[PDB]
This record gives sequence, structure tokens and C-alpha cells, in this order.
Amino acid sequence: NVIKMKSSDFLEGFGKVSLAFHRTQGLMIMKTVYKGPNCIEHNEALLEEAKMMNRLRHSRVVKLLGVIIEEGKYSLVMEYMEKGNLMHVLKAEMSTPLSVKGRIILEIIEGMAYLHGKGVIHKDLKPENILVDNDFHIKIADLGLASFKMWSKLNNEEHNGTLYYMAPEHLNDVNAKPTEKSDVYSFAVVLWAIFANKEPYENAIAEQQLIMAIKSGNRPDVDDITEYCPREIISLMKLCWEANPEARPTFPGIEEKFRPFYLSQLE
Ligand SMILES: CN1C(=O)[C@@H](N2CCc3c(nn(Cc4ccccc4)c3Cl)C2=O)COc2cc(C#N)ccc21
Repeated sequence: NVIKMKSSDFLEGFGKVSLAFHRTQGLMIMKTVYKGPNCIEHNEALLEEAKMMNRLRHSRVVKLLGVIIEEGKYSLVMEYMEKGNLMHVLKAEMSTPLSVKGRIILEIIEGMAYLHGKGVIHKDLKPENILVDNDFHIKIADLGLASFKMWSKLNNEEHNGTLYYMAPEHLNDVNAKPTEKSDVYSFAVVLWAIFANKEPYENAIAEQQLIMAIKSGNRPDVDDITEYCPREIISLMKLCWEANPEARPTFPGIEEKFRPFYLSQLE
């Protein structure tokens, strides 16, 4: 019952989303996931999973604050982050300075390392799922419910993304189990996007052409990064988008290089 909220508890981009303010805690974001008839037998599963992901407390990971389970409405509640996702921030009129970009990355590394410690594999890491608060600090999100079996099915019910960050072992092979190294690939392409200030592959249509190109070893154009980018970061993104997953490092491994690096070079 601890993660159960309801509409009467509440006063009242992104999508079909509404802002809200609960009594005790500060400001919150609410999204309605499903509208339709009551599945009922698939409710105990929804709450058990809602409390399982409520356990994920990290300053760089979005916390599920609660879930509204009413007659027809099924909704989720999360922490507020005012600057939006990382891309919208990167595409802004004012440029984000190097030192900020470095911290952002360190924050992404920490949050992914915490999730891998708890056993959660993100599956859909990208700039849309990196949320930014007022002081340019970040939290890792999952706006497409990729890590939440039951709630995603609830979203994709009868009665109710972008492949640029996906590891090539998952492209055209849907039956392969995502590993911790799958996120490491995605992280690499995020690193590109950060210093390129845009989505990769000229934001071109997700063709069979592009999929086979990536499976054969093509990557985002490093030459397209026109602003200054530290060599340590260029080395890391190339290391992390290696075709062979064994060649990619682990997020604990990444943090050990990068934390000492950020503090001296970038901060
Ligand atoms: C309101 N809202 C959400 O709460 C949101 N959501 C659920 C809870 C949650 C979230 N990320 N985490 C951290 C995390 C845990 C494991 C793996 C990866 C990350 C946790 Cl835990 C998260 O992004 C889902 O639905 C939305 C969709 C849209 C759109 N479109 C907007 C808002 C929400």
C-alpha cells in the first residue's frame, strides 16, 4: 500500500502528461499509462513490480514515487526535472560548457553502475531518457517502460523507438538476451550525442540499410563533432561501441577511469 496514490490524494513535450503537487512531498510529474476496462487479475503483478522499482534510490536515478490504480485509470508518478531531457538541453540556444558535459557523463555512469549493482538492465538508454534538473544535474529515466514488463504490456494493451543506441547484437536478432554490455553500447552513442549536440546518423530514417551498416561496424561520424572533445572521451566512446561485447568495459570499470579524470581535467 505504500506506493499506492490516488487522484483525491493529488490536487489534480513529454506527452499526455500532467504536472502535480502532493501534500507532503514537493513537485511531481504524472502520466496516465492505460485507459480502459479493468484487467483485475493483472493488478497484484503491477503493484509488486511498482514496489520493486520503488526500491531504486539513487540521486542520478529517477525514483518511482507512486502509482494510481483507479476504476479505469492506471498512472505512474515520478520526481520532477524542469530542464527536460538531455537532447532538448543540448539543442538549446545557449551552449552547455565542457565542465558541465563532463559532470553529466559522470552522473550517467554512476546511475548506470547503481542499476547494474541492483541487477537492472536499462535496455533503452538514450538522451530522451536522461532528465535534467535546474542546476544541470541529471537522472536516468525510462519513459518507454522498457525495464518494466507488466506496465509496458499494460501500455501496449488491446483495450487501451529509435534504434541508434541499440547494440548491433540486438539489431535483427530479437531473441538474444540483453546483457550489461548492451547499455554500455548505448552509453557510447550518448557520449557522441553530448559533444555532437544532436541525434546521430543525421537523424535519418531507421532503414534496413542503416541496420546492416551498423551490424557491419559503422558508427556515428566522429568528424561531425565540431566542438572540442577530450581525447579520453573519444577513446571511451570508441571502446564502448565495439562490436564485440567482451571488448566493451563495465560501468564500474568506466567510473574508475572517469571520476579521477573529470576532477582533474574537466572540473
Ligand atoms: C511519470 N512517468 C514515470 O514515472 C516513468 N518512469 C517510471 C518510474 C521510473 C522511471 N525511471 N525509473 C528509473 C529506472 C529504473 C529502472 C531502469 C531504468 C530507469 C523509474 Cl524507477 C520512469 O521514467 C514512466 O512513465 C512515464 C512516461 C512518460 C512518457 N512519455 C513520462 C513520464 C512517466
